[PDB]
Amino acid sequence: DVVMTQSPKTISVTIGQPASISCKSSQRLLNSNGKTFLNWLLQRPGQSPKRLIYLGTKLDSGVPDRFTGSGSGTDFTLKISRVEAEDLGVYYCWQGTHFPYTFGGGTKLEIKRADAAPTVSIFPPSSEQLTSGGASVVCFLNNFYPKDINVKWKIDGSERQNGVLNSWTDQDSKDSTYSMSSTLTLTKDEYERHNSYTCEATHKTSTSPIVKSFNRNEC
Amino acid sequence: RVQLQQSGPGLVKPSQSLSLTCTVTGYSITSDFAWNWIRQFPGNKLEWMGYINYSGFTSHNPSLKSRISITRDTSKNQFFLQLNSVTTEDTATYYCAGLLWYDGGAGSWGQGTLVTVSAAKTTAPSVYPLAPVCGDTTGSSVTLGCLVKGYFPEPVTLTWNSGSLSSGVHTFPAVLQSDLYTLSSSVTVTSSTWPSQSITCNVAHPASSTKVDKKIEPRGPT
Repeated sequence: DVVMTQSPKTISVTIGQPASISCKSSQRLLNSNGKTFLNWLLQRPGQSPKRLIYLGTKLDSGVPDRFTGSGSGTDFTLKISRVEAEDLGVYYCWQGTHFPYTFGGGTKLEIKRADAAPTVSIFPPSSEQLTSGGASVVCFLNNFYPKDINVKWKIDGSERQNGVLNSWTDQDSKDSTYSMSSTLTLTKDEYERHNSYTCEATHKTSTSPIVKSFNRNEC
Repeated sequence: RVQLQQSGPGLVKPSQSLSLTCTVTGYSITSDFAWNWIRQFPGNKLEWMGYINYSGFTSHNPSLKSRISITRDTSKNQFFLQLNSVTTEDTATYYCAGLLWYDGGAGSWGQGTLVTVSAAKTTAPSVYPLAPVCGDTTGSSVTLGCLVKGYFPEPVTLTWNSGSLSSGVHTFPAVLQSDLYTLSSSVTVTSSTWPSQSITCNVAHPASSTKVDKKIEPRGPT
């Protein structure tokens, strides 16, 4: 089968600057009628892939003309003249010349922006959950940049490692930031046994963690 | 313009079959296009499964070795996917996609439907309000949230104030543990607006036909 190799794996670009990404196929994609069935697609976060380029070099229907496809034979390039935040996502190439049809492994475009510290919020378990037997403590670390971040949980001042599940958003095109949620789940009986709960976020924007805490049974 | 939409059961037992429908509107399925099925696995991995074209001719990936059938019903302007002998490796987001036969142009994909291959039982979520602690309400903005816990399979939908609150929202990918998922969402508003303007998280779990509309009440007197 034809192997479609994209490089780079990831690219981080400032709004207004150009971007260029490569797709190389293991076999030539020209056909017997002079057509090259090479498409480029973009997949934005939480969306389906959408058309960009087809026939190797042609703008697909409705696509902004900031996108250009070039190349021939086995080596293809997608260029974005000036990147906008809504261009972030994963770019794929696809070939339709050789059965079975195959896709590149994707190149993820990240928007580079100024560092931002996270906005940290901690939430006690709800009264409803506490009637259940379980207890979840939730901490949101929102709208930060760059994406790498660390969260540490403490119960009465001591660090707690098990029962922690984290989830990260994709980059947001509205402000080019990332967000993260961390949930500490305990039994209700263990939660009701201890007093103070603390979420600590460590990010490159500051040498000192952002700490948010509460006491059980205080508003 | 042409619009595509996948439908079909979101949870399939191992060794049974997935059966999906693609409804095409805005274009006749007997003209011009190849009607494709494509699926997506974790890791940006896309796999072309096959097509049926405008004349009814089909093609499918040898990777699917005899397990796949692609068919159509021209009276309903629909085409279909059946994939048999499924295993957990067939868990994926399934897409239908039309491309023009002549040049591969005009690619139009449905929204995608998740199919989970699992023996685990369908379970409705509990939806818990995340009300801010008192000490974090005295700023100019305030963050509230909702925790959707203990459901199976994916997906759920979550909106705030029936969708009329869409700015300042973060809805996080679900996390799976012991065959149940948990998902959270935060919303941030100008603090002086709350609690005068109420905030409700609306959760739907189609697989269990369950909806919850949870109003966030402040901690403290209500």
